[PDB]
Amino acid sequence: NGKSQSIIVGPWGD
Amino acid sequence: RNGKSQSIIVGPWGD
Amino acid sequence: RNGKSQSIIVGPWGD
Amino acid sequence: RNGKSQSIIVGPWGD
Amino acid sequence: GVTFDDGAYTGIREINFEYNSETAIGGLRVTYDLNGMPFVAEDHKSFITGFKPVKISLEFPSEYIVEVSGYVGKVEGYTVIRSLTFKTNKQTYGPYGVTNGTPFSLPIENGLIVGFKGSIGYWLDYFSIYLSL
Amino acid sequence: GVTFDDGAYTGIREINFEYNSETAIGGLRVTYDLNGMPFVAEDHKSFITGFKPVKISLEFPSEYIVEVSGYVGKVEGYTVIRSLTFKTNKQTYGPYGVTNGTPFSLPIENGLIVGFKGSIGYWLDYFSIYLSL
Amino acid sequence: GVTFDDGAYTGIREINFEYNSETAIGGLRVTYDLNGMPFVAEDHKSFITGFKPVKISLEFPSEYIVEVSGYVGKVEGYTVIRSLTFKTNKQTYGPYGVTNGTPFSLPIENGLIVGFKGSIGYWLDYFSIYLSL
Amino acid sequence: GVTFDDGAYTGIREINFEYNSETAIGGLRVTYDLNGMPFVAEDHKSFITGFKPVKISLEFPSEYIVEVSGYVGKVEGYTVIRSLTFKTNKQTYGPYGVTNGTPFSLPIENGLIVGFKGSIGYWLDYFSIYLSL
Ligand SMILES: CC(=O)N[C@H]1[C@@H](Oc2ccc([N+](=O)[O-])cc2)O[C@H](CO)[C@H](O)[C@@H]1O
Ligand SMILES: CC(=O)N[C@H]1[C@@H](Oc2ccc([N+](=O)[O-])cc2)O[C@H](CO)[C@H](O)[C@@H]1O
Ligand SMILES: CC(=O)N[C@H]1[C@@H](Oc2ccc([N+](=O)[O-])cc2)O[C@H](CO)[C@H](O)[C@@H]1O
Ligand SMILES: CC(=O)N[C@H]1[C@@H](Oc2ccc([N+](=O)[O-])cc2)O[C@H](CO)[C@H](O)[C@@H]1O
Repeated sequence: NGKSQSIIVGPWGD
Repeated sequence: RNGKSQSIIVGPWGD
Repeated sequence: RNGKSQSIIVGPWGD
Repeated sequence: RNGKSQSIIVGPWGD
Repeated sequence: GVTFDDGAYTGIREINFEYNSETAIGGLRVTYDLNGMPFVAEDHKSFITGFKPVKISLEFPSEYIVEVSGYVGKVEGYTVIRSLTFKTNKQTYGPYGVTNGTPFSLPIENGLIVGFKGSIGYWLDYFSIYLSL
Repeated sequence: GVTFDDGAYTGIREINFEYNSETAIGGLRVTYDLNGMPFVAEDHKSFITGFKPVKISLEFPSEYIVEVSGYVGKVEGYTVIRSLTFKTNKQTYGPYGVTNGTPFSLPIENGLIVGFKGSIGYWLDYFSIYLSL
Repeated sequence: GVTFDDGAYTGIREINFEYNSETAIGGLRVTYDLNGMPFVAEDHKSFITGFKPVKISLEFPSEYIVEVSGYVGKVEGYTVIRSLTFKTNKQTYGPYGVTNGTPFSLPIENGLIVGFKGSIGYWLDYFSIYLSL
Repeated sequence: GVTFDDGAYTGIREINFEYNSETAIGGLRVTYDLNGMPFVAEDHKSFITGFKPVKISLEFPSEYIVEVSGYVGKVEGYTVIRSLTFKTNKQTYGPYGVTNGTPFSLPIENGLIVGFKGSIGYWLDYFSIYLSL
């Protein structure tokens, strides 16, 4: 799809 | 700038 | 997705 | 090495 | 002409530009996607008028540009973009402008156009494309 | 809590957030850089008040975050971020909040933080970081 | 210890490493994917022996790491990685080593580990991770 | 022709290819940089012989391609790449082959070529380029 992807580093605090 | 491709590197763990 | 890293690839020239 | 995110840009056409 | 640089965004929702069947491409205005919400970028106008506006409304996520092509040539002595064709994964927004001169094309096998930059005077002098995954 | 997702931008200019020396991190508001111009993202408010706001104004281009760290622990029966520390290439914006619980750290050897997402109720429940070159 | 840096690849196929239930993590050897075929990286050896090797064979394409975590502590006065846990989208390769000391974790919401670098003497001194889409 | 796809690496060290001053581009073999060391990719051979080889060795590190251009035209009825020119930040590896037909070009404002893919029969039918920071 036309949505630019990003690198995201997992949540901290959950 | 040079011909070496760059990468994201997440800091070291263990110091 | 899958474990394969993706790359930007600019279309072919020369058909 | 600055805080400005970089982008791949493919040269101009018509110049 | 006057230079411009929209910068990079997360996608493209709409492309509005001018063209003249006898000259070349005129002004250009892009509506990008910025993290899910529309972001209308600056309108880069031609120094003159008398153009035929075209509004390419893309069905953002499912639809995206897979190739940009056109013709480069001289008008009044200036080398400018005279024709443009935007091909998406759904359809082709046929040639607009004068399809004469030197052709050019940026087909994209993998990746997305996420920004435009360039220059515009009476006509689109030139442009560059931001690419990203 | 109420989830939020700022999305991605081209850098960070300012980070404002609340903290309480006896509880944990409160609300959060980030000013990103978007192609050279500041972009103030939505303010993510705490359900309550009584916090001590802190405004970290980075000297965008030269200065950027090289590490985010802090502590995770329980407050009123909820697991939340109790402390935060933002280290840039210029200085360290010392610990804010309660430094008790489980430590976490995201040191960045190469790359930039370009966005935040997470959840906030009475306190910062959790958060994630967008990374990019 | 002796520093190492495998650099970046297109993915991870296998991770071989040593650990000792009384001390810490030892040597490391990763088999990456390089454009659809395996690429065995250099073996980064511990200065000593007496370790228990573990071979994590990922079903490449379909399986990939979503979180790396472990413990950091002192052995003979040296700060080293004493434990490691690799969680994939299919399963968890249980704790290996001594789960005592300061915990650390790199959960990955979106993205892939495409390389490792660090230092190893008697034990894994420290390590960094290459991330990419 | 027969397709090929070298995949992506960290840079380009050498480009060797064939050409015929009366027909078009023939076989191609690229040596990439993979994390500081060379990686000689597979030789993609033409179905025939009678070509003139050209070997472009780049001063790694410092030297890199900033633009690839050439000509596309028909030979024996087939549309193939007839000419190639590689311009780096140091110099231009002048036109090789027949410079007749339709010109094409990929100028790179920012980024690096990190791989090639395409198809080769008697001659180079077409090719694509991997781009990365
Ligand atoms: C001063 C100025 O900005 N001139 C621009 C402007 O130049 C013209 C000036 C006069 C005429 N004319 O027909 O009289 C046409 C273009 O547009 C050109 C193509 O878009 C170039 O951008 C050119 O640099
Ligand atoms: C409904 C709701 O969003 N509640 C949130 C909210 O929950 C609380 C409800 C009551 C008290 N209290 O002290 O009475 C505290 C937190 O805040 C928590 C920590 O930030 C969680 O986000 C929790 O999900
Ligand atoms: C000189 C050297 O490389 N020493 C390394 C090496 O240090 C020693 C630890 C134990 C002995 N010993 O004789 O028992 C010697 C060196 O290993 C450490 C943990 O991996 C560190 O890497 C330390 O830097
Ligand atoms: C079957 C096959 O792969 N044929 C290829 C092959 O076709 C030819 C067959 C015969 C001649 N000939 O001169 O007799 C030339 C090309 O090469 C072409 C250009 O490279 C195309 O790749 C064409 O698809």
